[PDB]
Amino acid sequence: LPNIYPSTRCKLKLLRMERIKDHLLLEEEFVSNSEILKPFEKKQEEEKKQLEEIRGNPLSIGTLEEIIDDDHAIVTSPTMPDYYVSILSFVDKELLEPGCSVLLHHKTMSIVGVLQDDADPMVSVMKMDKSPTESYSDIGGLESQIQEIKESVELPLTHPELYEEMGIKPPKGVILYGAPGTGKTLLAKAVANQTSATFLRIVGSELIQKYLGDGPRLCRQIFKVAGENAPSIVFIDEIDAIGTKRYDSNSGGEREIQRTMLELLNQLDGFDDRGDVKVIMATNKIETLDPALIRPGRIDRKILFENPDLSTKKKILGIHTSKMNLSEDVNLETLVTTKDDLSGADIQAMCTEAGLLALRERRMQVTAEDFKQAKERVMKNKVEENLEGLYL
Amino acid sequence: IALGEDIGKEMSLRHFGHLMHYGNEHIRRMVPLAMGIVSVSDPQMKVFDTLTRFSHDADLEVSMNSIFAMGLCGAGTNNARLAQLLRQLASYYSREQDALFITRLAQGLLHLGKGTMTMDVFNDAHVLNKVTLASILTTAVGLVSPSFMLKHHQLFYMLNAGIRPKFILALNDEGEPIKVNVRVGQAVETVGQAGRPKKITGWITQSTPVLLNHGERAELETDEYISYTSHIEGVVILKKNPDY
Amino acid sequence: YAAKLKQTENDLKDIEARIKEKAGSDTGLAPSHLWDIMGDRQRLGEEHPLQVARCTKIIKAKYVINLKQIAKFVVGLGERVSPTDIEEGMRVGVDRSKYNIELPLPPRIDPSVTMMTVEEKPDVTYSDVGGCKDQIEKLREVVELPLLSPERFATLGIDPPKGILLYGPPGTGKTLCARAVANRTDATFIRVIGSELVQKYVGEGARMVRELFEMARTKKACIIFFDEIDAVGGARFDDGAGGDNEVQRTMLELITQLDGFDPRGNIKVMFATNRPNTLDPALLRPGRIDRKVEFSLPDLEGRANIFRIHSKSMSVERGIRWELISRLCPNSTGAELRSVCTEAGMFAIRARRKVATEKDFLKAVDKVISGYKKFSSTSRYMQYN
Amino acid sequence: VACVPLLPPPEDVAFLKTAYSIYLSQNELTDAIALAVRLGEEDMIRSVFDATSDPVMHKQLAYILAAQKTSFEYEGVQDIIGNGKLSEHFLYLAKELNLTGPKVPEDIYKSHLDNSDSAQQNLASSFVNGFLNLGYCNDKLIVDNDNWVYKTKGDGMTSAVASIGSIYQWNLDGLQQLDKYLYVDEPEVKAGALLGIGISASGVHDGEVEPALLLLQDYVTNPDTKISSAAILGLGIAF
Amino acid sequence: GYDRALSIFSPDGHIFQVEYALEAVKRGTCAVGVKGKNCVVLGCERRSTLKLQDTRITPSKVSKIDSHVVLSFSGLNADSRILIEKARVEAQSHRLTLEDPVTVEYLTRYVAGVQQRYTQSGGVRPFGVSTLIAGFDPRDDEPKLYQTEPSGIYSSWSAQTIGRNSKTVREFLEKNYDRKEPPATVEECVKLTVRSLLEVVQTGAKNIEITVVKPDSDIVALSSEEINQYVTQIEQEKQEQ
Ligand SMILES: Nc1ncnc2c1ncn2[C@@H]1O[C@H](COP(=O)(O)OP(=O)(O)OP(=O)(O)O)[C@@H](O)[C@H]1O
Ligand SMILES: Nc1ncnc2c1ncn2[C@@H]1O[C@H](COP(=O)(O)OP(=O)(O)OP(=O)(O)O)[C@@H](O)[C@H]1O
Ligand SMILES: [Mg+2]
Ligand SMILES: [Mg+2]
Repeated sequence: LPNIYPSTRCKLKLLRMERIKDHLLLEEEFVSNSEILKPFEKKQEEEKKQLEEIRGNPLSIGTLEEIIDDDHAIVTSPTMPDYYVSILSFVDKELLEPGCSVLLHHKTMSIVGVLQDDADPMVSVMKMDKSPTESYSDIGGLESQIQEIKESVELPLTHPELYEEMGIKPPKGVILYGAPGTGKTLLAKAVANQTSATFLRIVGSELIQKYLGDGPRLCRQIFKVAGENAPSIVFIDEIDAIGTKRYDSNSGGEREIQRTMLELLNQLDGFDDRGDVKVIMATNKIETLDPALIRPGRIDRKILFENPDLSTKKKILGIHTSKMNLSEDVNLETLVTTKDDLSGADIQAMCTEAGLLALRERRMQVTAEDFKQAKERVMKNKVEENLEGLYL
Repeated sequence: IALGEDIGKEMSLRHFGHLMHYGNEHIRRMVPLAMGIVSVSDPQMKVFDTLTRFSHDADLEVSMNSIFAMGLCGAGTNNARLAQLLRQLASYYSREQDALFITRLAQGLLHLGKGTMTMDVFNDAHVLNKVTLASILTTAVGLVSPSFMLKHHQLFYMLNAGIRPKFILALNDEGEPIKVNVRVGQAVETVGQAGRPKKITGWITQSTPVLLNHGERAELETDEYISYTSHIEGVVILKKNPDY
Repeated sequence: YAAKLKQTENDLKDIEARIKEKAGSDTGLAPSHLWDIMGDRQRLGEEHPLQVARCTKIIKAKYVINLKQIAKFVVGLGERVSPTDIEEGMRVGVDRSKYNIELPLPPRIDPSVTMMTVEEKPDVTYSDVGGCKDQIEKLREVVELPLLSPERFATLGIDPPKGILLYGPPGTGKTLCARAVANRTDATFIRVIGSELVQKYVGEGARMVRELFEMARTKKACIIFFDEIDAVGGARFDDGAGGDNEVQRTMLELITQLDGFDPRGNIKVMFATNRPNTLDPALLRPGRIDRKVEFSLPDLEGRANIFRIHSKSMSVERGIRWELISRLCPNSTGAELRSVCTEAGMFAIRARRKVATEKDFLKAVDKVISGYKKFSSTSRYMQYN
Repeated sequence: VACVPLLPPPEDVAFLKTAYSIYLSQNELTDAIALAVRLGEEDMIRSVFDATSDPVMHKQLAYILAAQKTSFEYEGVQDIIGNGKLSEHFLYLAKELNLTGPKVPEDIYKSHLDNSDSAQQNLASSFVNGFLNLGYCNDKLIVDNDNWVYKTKGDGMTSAVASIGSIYQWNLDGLQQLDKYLYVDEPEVKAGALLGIGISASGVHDGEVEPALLLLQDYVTNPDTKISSAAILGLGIAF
Repeated sequence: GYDRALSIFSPDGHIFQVEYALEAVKRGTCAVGVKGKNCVVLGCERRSTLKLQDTRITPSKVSKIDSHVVLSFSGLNADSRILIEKARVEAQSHRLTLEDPVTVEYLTRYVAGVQQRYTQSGGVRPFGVSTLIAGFDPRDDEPKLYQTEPSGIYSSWSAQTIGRNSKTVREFLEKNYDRKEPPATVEECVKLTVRSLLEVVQTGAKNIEITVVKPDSDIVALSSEEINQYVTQIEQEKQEQ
């Protein structure tokens, strides 16, 4: 069924669903007449009866292993001795991918259907199923970075006309390197908000597995799942985790991490020539990354993130305190807009702390004293810096 | 008849599907053409997949009709996806030279005029280009027996009668093109909305002449350069409004 | 008028449900038909269930069959197979009841070794690769020429080299020059990523390589593209703790398969790596690797050819100075030139211009080569080479 | 205006006329010309024209109805309604979009990337080339290769020359190039050139004397079935 | 003792230590200098991260090498004053050896030479500083402004800026300064230098320090009460136009 315009009541709207019913009844009449003309003894719904009786019951479940001499196959059920099952006509010979789940017949054990996986026991967590929240309005400033990320990841998907006319393949990947707590994750949430593509997030820690084998296995599975659900906006985050840390649970140690990184650097570029799989990584330490990953042709536009300036600080204060039960005594102009160094995370942290403190007193309105107390609270809970002493 | 309101278009898609389900072999080799004429110059996603399904089917004439329906469906849009499908079919239907010839004709029609011209039957404001529909019907009437036009291929130039450019051109008052920002996005109807809602969704701030595909309108981003014609398609003339 | 709207909306669902019910996840296609009810004819023949089992010692005739885990029967033939068609190691379609050798089957191959066989020939050609004329010539003379025209090698009575390295800095064209070979060849092009040969359980990489080489030998002419062999390429070394000895085991199994107590059998193999330094000298030894290509950073003429190849498309303004652009980009791998072309195309889009000019290309090349210089790969990996 | 397609007739004409009356009283002729074209009443289009005193609106309505390919006769405007400025507009488009560089039919095929009767393949290539460089007035496959026509055999020679007229569509310049192939004694070549003559001026109508009609009318009465067929086909295409 | 080479030619041709010192300079405070007909002005900013830094004993960002030539730096402050000490002792030695007050060109050549030697000698990392040298030669009224890079390359600039966000100040000077028509007054030079600074400093009138160099052994340091005086009319003329 199609969509319906307009939203409100209108005679033309009634005409539209009148056309809908007219065409629907006309399809129904055509199908009825066609069926009645057909020889029911081999037509109508007797095909369902024949399919059910030939299929037999119950249909067992096994695993396909080969398609040699089509109309023949070697299934391998977990308990059966790997029969030489023949392939029937009802099954579609295009979904019989070696390694699928076929439906053997109970007694004669002839394939009478392919059971699609449709499980996604782990991907369901990965697959973005509900847009997080924040749109691009919630990001204060950062206009250049937003423009770059848009023209790299959004425009190729929503508006390919500019790129195909211009004759350039879109920039493959983007890495968001910058100082910690500066919106590198927020911008990913924003691009996930407005999207017509699947958004499979992954964090670099999860690629540091425990067993030797399941280091490249996970990456291969992730990129295969991204490929089949094209297009994909895979968001490998904390990509520096593979380099540092050196987890004890990792059995291989450094070597297994190296193999996993090699598999990643292949799957990003590949001999396989994957389709529309955009890659967006973000990290705090761009330094400790093997330059194979960040090489052009794998991730082209390396967007730099920088701590906000005074105007950006005041814009962040305005956007974050927009949903405030603020008393007039609070002055946003001198609130945190002090030029004594802040970050994109501090401005929200002090707001959260002040809101919690106001909740503690059960004051539904926010006082300037509470905002100042949360300001100093955030200031003390801050590892200041180290390299400034060189230039101090 | 269904080639009017797009709701009739979408219903006719299912109509042709059902008829293809229960149809005799003479009517089998037109359901592709039925999709093509109905969905010309707008390569919608749900149109060409069933056409691809029927392209690998038997009744070689059905396959020829399916690929020609692709060609009509992708008329001038330069759709790389449908171009890849057509190239794949060229690889497959290479033994039968007639299929190869009609495949190459569909390839040529796919990228007609390098993408600056289309077979669109009905333009903005739903005017009817009777010449374009006449040409399409002329090329589709007798191709239930495609061997006829394989013999007499001179009628394949009939598309040149209903062919037209598809572009914007901000002509100055004197009669010369002038650069101006043109807002291009997906068309939306103004029926139930109140006030002054926008007629464009997903705007692109594009400059002077662009190529708006089937399903997009145009509107002047700049406050100045007042267009005498409200419907910004085809040739457009502008005047300098003194404001700003 | 909503009194009309109510049943107007109701009819939609009612009629669609009626149509779905009247017309009637796991099947083929009823509209395609092809699911004829003649399957009873191919169904009454209860010979379709055939136990699979690997044959064994051929008792001079009686056959010993080793049904996976049901039994270890000793069985005769089934009159449908010639007595000389069964040999030890073959898989037999043993009959279910009153077991018999009915149908020999192809040797068991691991599924995970099956999808590593490209049937989707990639979209590149030898025209794409530029600035590597001599290297592409050597790659041709090793891989393509022996299969295309083997008569000359018979006239000279020589064996063309079987095995070729593709060392070089990253993003130089190695994978590109293998994809071009895959497109322009007529033989099977089994691809192997280095990390795929690292399984979990001990000794599984050796089985991986053995089954892969058996599959390759099954075909008349095959090309193997062992890639990122840096993964399974560790030089033999001892540290007391037996570090990553499984990868070493897989590597020695590969080395034995390439040249052991049995000839290879027309299995021309292409390797590719970005750090050839860490390869065991046994692999570098000729016999398993004959020619060692040197994909390196292109020169000025190479840069001009790269720009021409990657700018065959694009609405470039006529009169652009490609020589000047190539000169103002020293020691940059071809991937960086491709990125320069992409960014030059992009900068025109942001300014809404439909044609990118020289002033745009200069800005793009400055931004890419100079701005993105700290994140460059061609300066560390050059030392490894 | 959206009521017309769905609303049951004959009230559709009443809706069109009422909307036309609304638009005329408000001097918004931009939509009014479109509703007039929907109705098809020529006197109604004339009344739209008499409601305008500014020449620029006359030119713009002329452009709209020329895009609609409707032959409404008006003095001082006949060039625009005759689609005579379409060729210059299209060559300006080609210059601005940098699409002047012609594309080979092989470039469309890309058979070089996908690879390990000659007459029919030449016919297909000619059709592809004619569709590609339509209106750009420049090509390298056929314009510079006269022996190219001879590769096609039988009816293929006709479409070969017709591709030149297709490339020179909307341009009266192409008549010179098509003229030379008219002198070839082969009836198929004459028919192909004569058919391409109409396409070279298809949808183009000067106010006084169409050259395509003058050159075309002589060959209609030719006893050859092929030549007369091409003549009538070109007459239908041009007008 | 330490003989190991620290500056090694990279496979792409650059020296990694020198090009790292370029970035080390890129993180320093912005310092800008312009010259008029007979006046050269060295403008500089200060760090605003920490407060409660007095003015009297705080080391001046612009250090006096001699009575006629002054130096300003950017980048690592630790290493720069070593170059200052070496330049001062070399200037005194030049006075002893040639009986002539030092010239801007010779001092800049010496500074470039010592930075080059440290890029050459083994066991020593290159300086992480970039210096600006301004002053007047003896018996000459022409202001000379010189920039010295850690790589050892020195050049004359009619107006140059170094440090963080130096690109913005460079492009600003590229359009609000004319090389062929320099400002004719000390006030105009100071106004241009100040207006250049607010493009980056974005408040911080307290920690904006400006040194004005004049011929005939005249070097002055404008105090805050004059810098804010200039800032007053500069911000007055900014928003209203
Ligand atoms: N410009 C901004 N506008 C709005 N919110 C911002 C901005 N910059 C930072 N924030 C806020 O900072 C919070 C914490 O920062 P965020 O998680 O985005 O940083 P990150 O650097 O990506 O993270 P991490 O360093 O932990 O990987 C976010 O929840 C976001 O709301
Ligand atoms: N000579 C060349 N001709 C054409 N394109 C080239 C050339 N050299 C490099 N390129 C471009 O750069 C890339 C070639 O490198 P590719 O992506 O195949 O990776 P690689 O060199 O195998 O990488 P790694 O060594 O990290 O595995 C392609 O995207 C290609 O377009
Ligand atoms: Mg983060
Ligand atoms: Mg590679």
